[PDB]
Amino acid sequence: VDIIFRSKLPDIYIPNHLPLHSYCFENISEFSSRPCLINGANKQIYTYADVELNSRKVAAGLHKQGIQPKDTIMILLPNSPEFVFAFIGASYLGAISTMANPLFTPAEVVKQAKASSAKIIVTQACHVNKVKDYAFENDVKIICIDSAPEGCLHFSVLTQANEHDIPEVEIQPDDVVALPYSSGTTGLPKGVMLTHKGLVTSVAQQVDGENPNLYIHSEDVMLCVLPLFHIYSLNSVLLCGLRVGAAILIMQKFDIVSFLELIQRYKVTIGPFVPPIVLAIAKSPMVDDYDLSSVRTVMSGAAPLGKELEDTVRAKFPNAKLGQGYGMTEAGPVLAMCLAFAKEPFEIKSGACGTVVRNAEMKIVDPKTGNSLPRNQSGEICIRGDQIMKGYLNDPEATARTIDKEGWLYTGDIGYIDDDDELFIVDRLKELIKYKGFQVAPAELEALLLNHPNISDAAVVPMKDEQAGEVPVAFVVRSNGSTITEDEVKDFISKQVIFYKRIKRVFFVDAIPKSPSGKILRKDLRAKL
Ligand SMILES: COC1=CC(/C=C/C(=O)OP(=O)(O)OC[C@H]2O[C@@H](n3cnc4c(N)ncnc43)[C@H](O)[C@@H]2O)=CCC1=O
Repeated sequence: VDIIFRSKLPDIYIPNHLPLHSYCFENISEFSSRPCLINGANKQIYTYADVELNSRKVAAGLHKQGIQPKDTIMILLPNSPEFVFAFIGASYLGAISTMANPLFTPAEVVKQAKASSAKIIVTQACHVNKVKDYAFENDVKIICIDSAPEGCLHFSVLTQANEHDIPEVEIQPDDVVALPYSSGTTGLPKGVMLTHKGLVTSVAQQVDGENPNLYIHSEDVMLCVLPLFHIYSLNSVLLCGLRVGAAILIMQKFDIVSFLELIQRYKVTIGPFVPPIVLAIAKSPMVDDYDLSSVRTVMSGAAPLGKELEDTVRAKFPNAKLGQGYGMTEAGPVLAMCLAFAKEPFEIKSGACGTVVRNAEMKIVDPKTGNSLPRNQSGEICIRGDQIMKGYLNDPEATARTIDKEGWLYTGDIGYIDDDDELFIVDRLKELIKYKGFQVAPAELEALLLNHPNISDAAVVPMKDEQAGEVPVAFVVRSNGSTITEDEVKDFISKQVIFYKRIKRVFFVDAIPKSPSGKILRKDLRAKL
């Protein structure tokens, strides 16, 4: 029998039959006039009423541009009001948003645009060159938020539209609404189909209930420095923030001065961070010149924090509950959330990544045997519930390998649950690398390396790094007669990928350590490092 773990919080009613917009704005009449988005770039503020209305106008605009239910748009933007209006606008149409880093190479963007079948790309003028040729050849519309080059439209063509021109649509709970890309537990980035039902469930698991797991309310100011094109910010900052009527303070990029100035000046109360931000707070000499006493909740996720740094950063935020959460794109994303964040808080231990969310089930499985494990025994973390993905777009094989027929998602993370129902992550079984919380899929990098005519074999694995948590390093087997150097390998990769995917070290070997069956012994390579 599977040994099943659940939250210390009771299950709640979740209205996951509601479309995401209908759910997120369900209580909007209670905070219509309250600030919703604050753009750190220009200090422009949109109220809840403004955001709902602009989203509805954009929906009508998108429909006029040809977006039908189940069509997809690509958002290729930094954190911005336009990101939000495009995402929620598509939701109103029963359509799908795929989201991508605007700093991706042209090849990276176009690959995602093709895989997702994006009909419209929403971007900035400076990035039009990345997609222009592709878009022209395939009649994909380009909409720019600042200025529109030839063959492009301005975003105002969407906001000029009449909100009463949203077509009648029957959106189903299992309809897809968000399509972030993720490599999962092996291989290349794949399209994660997140549904109305799934996202409503995940948001509710965090912020709903008499005692919510993550207590946020309409007088909070939540910093949105994490990128909305990644699932952490999209779900736990934007969608959760909207649900409870909180103000969301948008930053386009991390800048330590801007970060501190904004926290102090806007009296930020919720700080959704990642470990490298926590590291910057612990290291920077200017932090002591700032008043950060407004912050009541500091969250870290996406990568391990580690007891030491966690304990330390409580000093810089004297009034804050500090804790970790644990997410994975395929999981909706939140698997576990710190119960110190609850309206009626629980005791926690440093180094834990939370307690499994309510209205969900977790098990811990020995990778060697397939047997479920009891408390205080490490194995592969698995979760099930209505919050998880529908599956991978056009990839039933990858879906079948990732979620079993009993509904269990296998995370590829190794951890244990203690006597207090706190989850601790101790290792990663899957090949995924995390650079500052960003996904780096070794399979992508290995594919590039293998296609170099002077490389015979390659393996990319994480190396521990203070600043980034992990950096990608490559083990390379040179082809016969090859003289390719570490720098030449690095440059070859550097010219083809976004900065965070860059190989930081190259180690040249006679053979890649492989199992008898020829699978890369990634754990062995990690051990060598
Ligand atoms: C504050 O808590 C929250 C966290 C997240 C994390 C999302 C994420 O990272 O997804 P993805 O890019 O697919 O990568 C998923 C993989 O990242 C690792 N990871 C994640 N959180 C941790 C952690 N606290 N400790 C150690 N490792 C971790 C782990 O390997 C996981 O499978 C979302 C929302 C949220 O509220």
